[PDB]
Order: sequence, then structure tokens, then C-alpha cells
Amino acid sequence: EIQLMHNLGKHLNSMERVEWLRKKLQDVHNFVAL
Repeated sequence: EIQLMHNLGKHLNSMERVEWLRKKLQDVHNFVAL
């Protein structure tokens, strides 16, 4: 498979990952969207 990157994000980059993980905790109980 493809496993040769540290903190990539799957469908985003490192600068997106840092915020991706921030939303990961603030989105479990919804983020005022739907």
C-alpha cells in the first residue's frame, strides 16, 4: 500500500491536517452544520 508520509491527512495536506485534527474533536458533536 502507500505508507511513507508523517501526518499527511489522507484527503488533505500537513497544513490542513493540523486544523483537520482540531475539527476532529470539535465536529464529533456537530459544528453548527446540518
